Amino acid sequence: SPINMESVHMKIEEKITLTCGRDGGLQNMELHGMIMLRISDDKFGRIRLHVENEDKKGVQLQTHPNVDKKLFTAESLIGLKNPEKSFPVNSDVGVLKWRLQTTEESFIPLTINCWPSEGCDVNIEYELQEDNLELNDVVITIPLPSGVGAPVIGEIDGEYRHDSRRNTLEWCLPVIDAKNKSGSLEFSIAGQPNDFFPVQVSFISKKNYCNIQVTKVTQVDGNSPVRFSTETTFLVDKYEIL
Repeated sequence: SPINMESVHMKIEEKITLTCGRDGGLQNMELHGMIMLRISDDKFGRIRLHVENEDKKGVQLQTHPNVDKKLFTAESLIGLKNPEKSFPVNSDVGVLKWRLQTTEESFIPLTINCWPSEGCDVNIEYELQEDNLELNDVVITIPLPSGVGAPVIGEIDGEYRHDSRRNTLEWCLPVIDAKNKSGSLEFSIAGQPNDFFPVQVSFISKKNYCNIQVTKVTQVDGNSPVRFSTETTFLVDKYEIL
C-alpha cells in the first residue's frame, strides 16, 4: 500500500542463476539486479539518489537511458541527464541495473557439498561464503530413489520433510548467518550416488547479494535531504548442484 511507502520509494531486486558441479566447481553464475524508483508526489520529481557501492565482485552497472551516466560514474549519484526534467510520478522507472556473470567459485554465496557413499549413506553440508548475507527459509531439495521406502535420518542441523510422491527430501534451515555459516545432514536409503542429484537450493534474502544501497535522496534544487523508503529482495531463479 502507498500508505506504507514514502513519497520516494525504491524496490531493489536481484535474482541469481547458478549451476554447480557436485565436485564443487562453478559451471555458471549469473546475477541480475535493478533499482526500481517510484515517486507518488511531483514534489519529489527532481531528485538525485545517492548510491553506496561496497561491492568488489566486478559487477557491471548500467544506468537508464534518461539517467546521467557521467554523474553516476564520477559521483555515484542517480539523476536525470536533464536536471530540469522530472522523474515520472506513479510509474516505476528502472533507473539502474547490474549484472554479474562468472565461473569463479569464490563468488558462490552458499556452497553445497553432497557426498553419497556406498545401503547408501548420504552426507551433505552447506557453508556460507558471504558473511554479509542472512539467508531465510533455506530449503535444500534432495531427490531420492523410488520404490525403496523412506530415508532414515541421522545427524541433522535444522529440519526436514520427506515426500513419498515426489521422491524428495527437503532439508530446511537453520537460519544461515555469518555467525552460523555451516551445517550438515546425514541420512541413509538404498540407492546410488546419481540418485541424489540434481540438488536444488531455494532461499530468499532481504539483503542484496551485491553490496549496493541507496543511502540518501536529495532535491536537485538546493540539495536538501528527502525521506525515502526501500524494499530489498534477493531471490533464486535457479540454484542447482549437478
